[PDB]
Amino acid sequence: HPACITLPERTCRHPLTDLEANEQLGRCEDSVKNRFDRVIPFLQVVAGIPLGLDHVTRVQELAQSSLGHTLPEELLKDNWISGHNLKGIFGYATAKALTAATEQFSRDDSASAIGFFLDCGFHAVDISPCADGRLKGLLPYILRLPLTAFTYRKAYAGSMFDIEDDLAQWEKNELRRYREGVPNTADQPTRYLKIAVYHFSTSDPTHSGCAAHGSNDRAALEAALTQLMKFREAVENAHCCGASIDILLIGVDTDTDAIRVHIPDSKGFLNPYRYVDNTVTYAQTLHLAPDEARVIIHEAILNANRSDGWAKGNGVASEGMRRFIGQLLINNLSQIDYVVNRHGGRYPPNDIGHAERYISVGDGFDEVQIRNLAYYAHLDTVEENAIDVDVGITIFTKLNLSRGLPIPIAIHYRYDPNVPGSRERTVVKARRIYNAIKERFSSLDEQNLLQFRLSVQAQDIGSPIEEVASA
Amino acid sequence: HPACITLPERTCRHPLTDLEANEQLGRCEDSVKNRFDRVIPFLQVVAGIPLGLDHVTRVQELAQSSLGHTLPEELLKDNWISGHNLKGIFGYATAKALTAATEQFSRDDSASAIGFFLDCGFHAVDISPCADGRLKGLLPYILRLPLTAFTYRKAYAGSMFDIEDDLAQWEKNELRRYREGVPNTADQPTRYLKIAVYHFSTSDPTHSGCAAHGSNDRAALEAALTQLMKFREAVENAHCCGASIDILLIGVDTDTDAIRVHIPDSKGFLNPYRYVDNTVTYAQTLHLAPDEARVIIHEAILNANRSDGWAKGNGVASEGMRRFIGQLLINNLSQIDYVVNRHGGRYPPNDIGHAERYISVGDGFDEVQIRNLAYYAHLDTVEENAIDVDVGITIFTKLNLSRGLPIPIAIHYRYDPNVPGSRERTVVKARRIYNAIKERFSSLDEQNLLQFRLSVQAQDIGSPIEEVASA
Ligand SMILES: [Zn+2]
Ligand SMILES: [Zn+2]
Ligand SMILES: [Zn+2]
Ligand SMILES: [Zn+2]
Repeated sequence: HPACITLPERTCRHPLTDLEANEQLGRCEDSVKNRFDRVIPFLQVVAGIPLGLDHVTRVQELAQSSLGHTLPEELLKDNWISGHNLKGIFGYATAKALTAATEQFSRDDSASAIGFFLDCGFHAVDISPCADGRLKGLLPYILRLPLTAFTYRKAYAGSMFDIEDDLAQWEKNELRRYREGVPNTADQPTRYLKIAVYHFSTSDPTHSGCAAHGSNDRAALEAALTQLMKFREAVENAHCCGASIDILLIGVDTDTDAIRVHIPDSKGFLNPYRYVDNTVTYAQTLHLAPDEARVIIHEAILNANRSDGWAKGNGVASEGMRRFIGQLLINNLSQIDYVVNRHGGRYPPNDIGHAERYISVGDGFDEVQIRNLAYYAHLDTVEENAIDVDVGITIFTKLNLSRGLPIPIAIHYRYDPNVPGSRERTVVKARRIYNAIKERFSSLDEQNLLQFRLSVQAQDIGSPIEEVASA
Repeated sequence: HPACITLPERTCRHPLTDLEANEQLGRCEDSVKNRFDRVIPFLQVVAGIPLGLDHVTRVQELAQSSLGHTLPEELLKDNWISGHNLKGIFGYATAKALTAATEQFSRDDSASAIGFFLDCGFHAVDISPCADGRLKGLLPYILRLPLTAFTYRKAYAGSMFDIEDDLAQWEKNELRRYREGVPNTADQPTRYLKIAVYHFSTSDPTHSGCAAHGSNDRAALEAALTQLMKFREAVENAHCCGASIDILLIGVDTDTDAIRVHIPDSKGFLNPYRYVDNTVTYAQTLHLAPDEARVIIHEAILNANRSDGWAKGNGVASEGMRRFIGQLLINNLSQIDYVVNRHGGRYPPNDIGHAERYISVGDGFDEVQIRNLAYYAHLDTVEENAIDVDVGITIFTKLNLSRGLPIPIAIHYRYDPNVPGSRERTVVKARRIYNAIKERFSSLDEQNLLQFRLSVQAQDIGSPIEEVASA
């Protein structure tokens, strides 16, 4: 094991691990995944019920006791040709599992978390990981970054984030600084921070890596880094008077959830060979007092910046950037422990690759950001992001269709309840996505192999999720 | 005739008509339309040439003498079964007519024009007419508004413009005022102006009106007015601290190109029954001296604000708004004369309804904004604007397909040459539109009945148009 040397015969507990958070995060992961996974054994039972004799009450009762809810009668009308509506019941029960999980974990830290970004020199934190379900837990698990109005997470196949869209967000955010002074006034020396996250598997590099880059780790890193550079060039060249941003590249080993963070130089440039590997930091501080362990991490970040040769930079990163990076590394130590303590090593064989329960498209769920729960593609149209959609369907062809299960798809968007007509335009959008995915995969749709749930939610964190009909 | 009382026995010449402009606009209209229309008689000749006997040089010589260009040899290989490549030749020659017309009319007034907007209290002028080809000449003909960096024209079926897109433009413009002070500094009391344009036919109201609104003039007006109000509500409620815009509604009689302008009140609200009709203004000032004619117009606008009852407003429009409106009315007088002088009354029967030569989608052409030349739909995706594309195809089914002619479609976008990667993102977009229209009308495409041309052009006015291959 690359972080916990003594495994399997002795388990590591890191002195910087937040134990209560790891408990809460574990309860959340098991409970949520259970809600989805228990649908499958339930369907097997339904499938064995004899056709031809009434079994409505029998099915409704089993649903109540197995899933904790009833089913609508019209899904319990067998069709004379194909029998039980297993596809329809799967889609319904899966939508209910999502409702229950988001209601249960719906959510002070708010202002303290933005205060921390501000102090590090950032007025926004915009993060783009790969769409792969094993980065779905990126914010609450891998990085332990609290949800705030200025923390974005927009996932794309291969981390290939939308440059024009990100430019538009930069513009909106900067205008708000000028007009309202939120989260700070425009005279303050802060920058918009864009983070890209690439991933790899250390136990199965050539098969379990980023498939968008052919499981070539070098190509995945370089694509993510090139996208960051291209976004910086857009902001700098599209706007006069020294417009700029900060960039950060993070790599994730999906086997252990450990990060490696690429350290910028004093000019904000990144290098593929200049980084702190948290697996080595974990091992180097495992036997230290908490305060000493923090000093080592602070020193490891600085040491990365004194590098010459291949890793040579123009000086050290700003103090705020180095503080920010130290906190990510510190948080991530808890996550390395999380996996170690739950699995006695790396994630088990059934959780090393893709094991997503649904595809999420749109703005994503704040409430259920859990590893391998969902493949998440941020998009406003299928037309502009067709590849991200095609990659999720490919993944779900192996996961679900290979075993006769439909692909469940959650379409979800945020709106502004203070803006007249915002809710309606968002609903119209949600319904365009639905029709556009149906038209793109029309034979899958004809077989009832695509099961959709549309929803909308006010932009404030903690707002109720509002389900909307497909028409 | 509603403006020139003495027709047909005597023709009016208004003392405020700009004769040199009318001549140049007429030369432009006849020359451009000729380039396109002469393709058809040419194809008839090609169609009558015997198959089986070499006629390559014969076709190349006829093309040179009729069209002023040659044809590629591969278009002149008849296919063994269906003979001459008439659909391919049509598409090619039509794309060359577009190239020739935009090169010929490619373009001091610049700064003077923005100075006039500013003086009237506007830092941007953003205009959304209906996609209908008979509004295509709106800017250089109907309103005589010069092309500037802050003059937008974005056409939609029924004038139903994109509110979110317009919000984003407002944000970008406003940021530029704060950061660069272009076209003015943010402390200046100016506003973003949004204009919506509805249209109707006085000689055939129930058939030749806006089809998006069932040729119901009241519905067309009300929809355009509601969209303006909804855009105003978006800017006001999406942003703190007194964010606001100005709005203006303009009706056009497509038979004569005369406008009716709805006068705002002192709070900026519009009323369907409070307007100055330029047809009545033309008749009332026809026999006056220029200066007296201008006083009548200034007085007509003020008199509309005197209105009680149905047309009651809270006060008079701002002095800058009234000056702006007066200039539009003054300019439009020239256009009323243009039609009268060319046609001896209203447009002739063949030019009363739809007579478009191509469909334009994307950002539109600055250089060929001529009535009934093109149906124009502003869009970044087909998905989001499917109805605008469908309406153009419906129109061209009658115009072109009914006579065995393909529908020519020009896909055109602007990019920023100072932004690294902007050109390539814009080309990728152009190619998405191409494939998305092909897939939406796949049987038309199978029959070679959709002929496309893609192009891209740096954002500065006067930049060369760069054609781009469909793949
Ligand atoms: Zn059954
Ligand atoms: Zn990936
Ligand atoms: Zn031939
Ligand atoms: Zn219309």
